[PDB]
Amino acid sequence: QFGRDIADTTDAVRDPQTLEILDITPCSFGGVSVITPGTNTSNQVAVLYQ
Amino acid sequence: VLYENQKLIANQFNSAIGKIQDSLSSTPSALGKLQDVVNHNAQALNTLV
Ligand SMILES: *[C@@H]1O[C@H](CO)[C@@H](O[C@@H]2O[C@H](CO)[C@@H](O)[C@H](O)[C@H]2NC(C)=O)[C@H](O)[C@H]1NC(C)=O
Ligand SMILES: *[C@@H]1O[C@H](CO)[C@@H](O[C@@H]2O[C@H](CO)[C@@H](O)[C@H](O)[C@H]2NC(C)=O)[C@H](O)[C@H]1NC(C)=O
Repeated sequence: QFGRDIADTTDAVRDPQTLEILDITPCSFGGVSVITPGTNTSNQVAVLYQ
Repeated sequence: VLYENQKLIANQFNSAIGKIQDSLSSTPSALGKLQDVVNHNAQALNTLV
């Protein structure tokens, strides 16, 4: 009905309506990072997604 | 003592280079530290998940 991996999590599953194999992968996420020259110099900032 | 046997020490250096080139791939256990740290990180991630 479903598969697993080394992490023992959900990565593949069989739909209960048809016979087509599906795959489960989480979408894009991560910790946001910031680059700034400091408040004493300027105010422009460069936001970064890691 | 350098220029008395310059050809001899050049041949010895080439032989040592060939010997270490053979010995780097002679056994798969000559890089134990990198394999150990990689396996330790992989096992830490595996027990974490
Ligand atoms: C569950 O019902 C759906 C209804 O769409 C079935 O899907 C159809 O099944 C017939 C019979 O094989 C096919 O000829 C159609 O092409 C299918 N349609 C689609 C959109 O897939 C499905 O087979 C049924 N499942 C079970 C286990 O009975
Ligand atoms: C000093 O040692 C080197 C290496 O052990 C000797 O070089 C070898 O000499 C023999 C016979 O002369 C050759 O068959 C080998 O091919 C040489 N080896 C290499 C890597 O070239 C050298 O002859 C020795 N010198 C003295 C004065 O004993």
